[PDB]
Amino acid sequence: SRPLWLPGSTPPAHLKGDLPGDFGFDPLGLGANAESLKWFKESELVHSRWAMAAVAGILVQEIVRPDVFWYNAGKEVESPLGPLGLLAVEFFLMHWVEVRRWQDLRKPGSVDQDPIFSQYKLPPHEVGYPGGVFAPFIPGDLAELKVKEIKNGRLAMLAFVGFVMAAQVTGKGPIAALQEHLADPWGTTIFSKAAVVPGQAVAPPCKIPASVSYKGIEIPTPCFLQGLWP
Amino acid sequence: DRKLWAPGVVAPEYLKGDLAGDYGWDPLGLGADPTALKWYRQSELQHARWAMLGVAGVLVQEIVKPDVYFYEAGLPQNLPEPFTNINMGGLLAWEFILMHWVEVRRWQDYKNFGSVNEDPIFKGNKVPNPEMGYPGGIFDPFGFSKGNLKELQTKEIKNGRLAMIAYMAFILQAQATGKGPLAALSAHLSNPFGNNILKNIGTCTVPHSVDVQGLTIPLTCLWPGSQ
Amino acid sequence: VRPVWFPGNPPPAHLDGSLAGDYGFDPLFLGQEPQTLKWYVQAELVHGRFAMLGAAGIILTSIGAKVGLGFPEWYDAGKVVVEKNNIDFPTLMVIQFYLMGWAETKRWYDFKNPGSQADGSFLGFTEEFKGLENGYPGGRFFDPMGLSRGDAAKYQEYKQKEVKNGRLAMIACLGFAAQYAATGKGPLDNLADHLADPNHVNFATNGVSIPIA
Ligand code: CHL
Ligand code: CLA
Ligand code: CLA
Ligand code: CLA
Ligand SMILES: CC(/C=C/C=C(C)/C=C/[C@@]12O[C@]1(C)C[C@@H](O)CC2(C)C)=C\C=C\C=C(C)\C=C\C=C(C)\C=C\[C@@]12O[C@]1(C)C[C@@H](O)CC2(C)C
Ligand SMILES: CC(/C=C/C=C(C)/C=C/[C@@]12O[C@]1(C)C[C@@H](O)CC2(C)C)=C\C=C\C=C(C)\C=C\C=C(C)\C=C\[C@@]12O[C@]1(C)C[C@@H](O)CC2(C)C
Repeated sequence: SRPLWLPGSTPPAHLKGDLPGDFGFDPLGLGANAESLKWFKESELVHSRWAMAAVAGILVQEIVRPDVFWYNAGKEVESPLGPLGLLAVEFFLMHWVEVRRWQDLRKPGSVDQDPIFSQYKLPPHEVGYPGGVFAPFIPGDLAELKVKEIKNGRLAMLAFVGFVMAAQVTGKGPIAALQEHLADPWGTTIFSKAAVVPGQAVAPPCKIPASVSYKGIEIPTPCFLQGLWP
Repeated sequence: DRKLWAPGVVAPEYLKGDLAGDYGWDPLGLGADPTALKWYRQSELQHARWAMLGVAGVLVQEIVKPDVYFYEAGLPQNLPEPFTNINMGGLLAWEFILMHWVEVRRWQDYKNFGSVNEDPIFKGNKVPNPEMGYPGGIFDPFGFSKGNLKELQTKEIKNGRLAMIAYMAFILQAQATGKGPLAALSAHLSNPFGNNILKNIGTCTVPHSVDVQGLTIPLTCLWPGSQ
Repeated sequence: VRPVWFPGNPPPAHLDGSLAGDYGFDPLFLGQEPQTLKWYVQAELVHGRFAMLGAAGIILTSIGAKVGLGFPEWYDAGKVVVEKNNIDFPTLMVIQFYLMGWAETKRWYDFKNPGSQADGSFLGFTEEFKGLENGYPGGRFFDPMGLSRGDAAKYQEYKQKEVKNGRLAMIACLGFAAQYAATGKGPLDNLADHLADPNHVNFATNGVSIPIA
């Protein structure tokens, strides 16, 4: 009745197209339990929204600041607030925001009220889609926009993973890595730099230093699952 | 009433001549399971059709370029001028991506017959797909299928089975003698008695491994021939 | 009707095919008594799940050592960890039996008295320690994704996979010990040596397994 991830297949029973972005993909049956699916549905949106901002953020950083590698931006950035001053502010602000989001998930409607100003409240809403002040402008139908959000979100989640593994394998940002592919497309793919055959395994070298010195301490910087690289 | 593989034998109860090229031959009874027979018929078509391309490729290539040994044509240094010394990793990337798509499309047709007949981008384009393994339509532009299809299927499978045996003859002949199918034929004709299998079967001319742009690929003959 | 370990031989009466991995294999009739069988079913699952962890841990670290990431061999890891990190061996050993003693004893008394650990005595937790079946705890803590709380048919399939992968891991761990004793090398050193020359580097030529050779 609806397009599927694998055309011609039959979606699992627990998937019926109610959710946006429901293309009948759950081969392991992780979402069969209703309670689990509610938590996983919330988690997918959060991962997707974080990934979309991060992928957009990384791309703009490279264009605006091509001289700084996004993978190194943690140590290269110097601000007066210092390391622990920034972390302390981030911890408390994120703890408040995340606990309130969490409470809505457990008990929907219980954190729609503004704690300080008694006249402001979020109108009733679905979990994961807090309207009101968070949605001043809605260009069109929500149902269509929800599909657009999750599809772009699932693409940005894969894009970030592509940035991480490309950075560790090439040591270059997403745009610089792309230009390397375009210069020599036949000699720049992962197949062109790695291969395993019976009796020999060749893997690229991790282009990230094993450790980073930062303000008098050493921060380990290991490549992700390097021993399992092709 | 059809002729069988041997005289006086009885065809299996599940081989009734419905399929093309049915001689009632199944000594191991692998086709007794009806679900397995459908899958094995598809793999027979794939082997038959790929083998026929293989024989035509080896024969045509040997005539056009006699100096190139088909057994070693896969080495990058032996590639034609435009592709000489091409990155074999990049070359494999194209083949993996493109073959994965068409094979999964063909595979989903076996799983759910008639479910992937339509173009996924340009809606409205479809293939008749009268029988599993016989897409038709864009795959039969000249319209030969609009005729005695059963006879053509018999001709396809008969030539396909012959090509399967022919190609493995090329492989074993290459391993034993180190010559292409036409070169091997010429050697036999010149000295029929001094050059035949009775003397060559004991020799395997394939190295133990080859280096392909820094990657060592193990090689093997099909029998423990004397290296 | 179901496949059995020795085709042609009828399965024994006490193996009726309900349990996962039931192939009618009990030639010594060790699980004939139903109460003994329940205890052995859990023993096989505990062994299998520990072997699966051990096989995966040995394999991963062996790969790291093979590709030169600095990992020790599984038969050397114990010495390297305590000496490198300055860890008192007896202190680590005592902590292990405290934590395993607590978890094992609670598991022990759920077998003796099912559901007895769900009364709320442990920090007020009730449902997470009720248990589902003999050897299959379930619940939010042991099954956070609730893969046992979804499709019943899917759950039974996972049980078949778990025990079969568990039995294979138990055999693999036995192989690691036997291969280290025979060759003195790591599991992937053995695999690499076999692949280089399969016909001439195997147990029949290691000088130990076949003494008469
Ligand atoms: C989404 C979060 C996030 C991610 C993915 C990264 C990713 C990265 N940082 Mg960055 N950082 C992140 C947040 C932050 N970083 C920094 C400060 C730094 C520094 C100073 C450095 C990096 C570096 C790196 C890189 C390598 C780090 C590594 O391998 O460490 C291995 C892992 C660890 C050392 C610890 C892992 C901790 C654990 C996964 C999470 C712990 C969670 C907390 C307990 C939760 C409570 C705190 C609050 C705020 C949530 C990598 C690109 C390094 C770099 O540039 O290398 C080239 C580097 O030197 N980051 C701050 C402070 C403002 C962050 C705040 O959120
Ligand atoms: C996931 C989010 C994220 C994170 C963690 C970072 C992190 C970083 N960015 Mg990046 N960035 C992001 C998104 C992100 N960015 C996005 C979406 C954009 C596009 C607009 C950019 C554009 C950008 C540029 C152009 C630059 C950075 C730079 C930096 C670095 C220094 C930051 C700084 O000095 O702040 C100082 C902070 C302030 C002065 C105040 C900022 C207040 C903001 C605007 C409030 C935002 C509110 C909003 C609702 C938050 C949503 C969060 C999330 C849910 C998406 C640091 C590594 C700099 C860099 O590379 O330095 C080496 C740099 O030049 N970023
Ligand atoms: C029972 C059959 C049999 C068996 C077990 C062996 C075993 C062996 N042969 Mg011998 N051989 C046989 C029959 C057999 N041979 C026959 C009939 C011939 C004449 C064609 C030869 C010619 C021959 C040569 C020239 C050499 C060996 C060698 C070898 C060794 C294996 C490596 C090799 O190159 O094999 C190659 C041999 C074969 C693949 C023959 C396969 C025979 C099959 C199994 C039996 C059915 C054959 C069938 C009737 C068709 C025959 C040909 C036809 C035109 C009439 C090994 C000791 C080699 C060796 O070590 O020499 C020192 C070697 O150089 N054999
Ligand atoms: C310690 C591990 C262990 C235990 C407790 C069990 C327990 C059980 N198995 Mg399992 N099994 C194991 C390991 C184990 N198995 C392994 C490693 C394999 C793979 C070879 C299998 C394969 C297997 C099959 C195919 C079947 C069972 C079945 C059973 C059940 C009935 C038989 C019985 O009562 O055995 C009680 C067993 C014991 C009390 C253990 C005795 C151990 C002695 C003392 C030492 C034996 C040493 C051994 C011979 C060395 C082998 C070396 C060789 C591999 C080279 C029972 C729940 C049957 C069933 O219905 O399961 C649902 C069944 O069909 N098992
Ligand atoms: C696919 C195939 C060959 C494909 C070849 C290709 C693509 C070759 C390509 C290239 O060469 C070119 C063009 C040019 C070269 O430079 C490069 C390469 C790349 C090398 C052969 C299959 C060959 C397949 C063969 C020979 C299969 C034979 C099977 C038999 C006899 C089975 C018999 C029975 O199963 C029955 C039917 C019933 C049972 O009851 C009893 C038994 C007896 C078990
Ligand atoms: C083989 C085995 C059991 C086999 C049992 C068999 C065949 C029983 C057969 C029968 O009984 C039946 C069924 C029915 C009867 O009628 C007949 C018989 C014939 C009697 C168990 C293995 C059981 C194997 C287990 C539990 C292995 C656990 C391994 C672990 C925890 C390893 C940990 C570490 O390796 C790390 C990860 C990293 C290292 O550095 C450190 C250490 C500590 C070494």
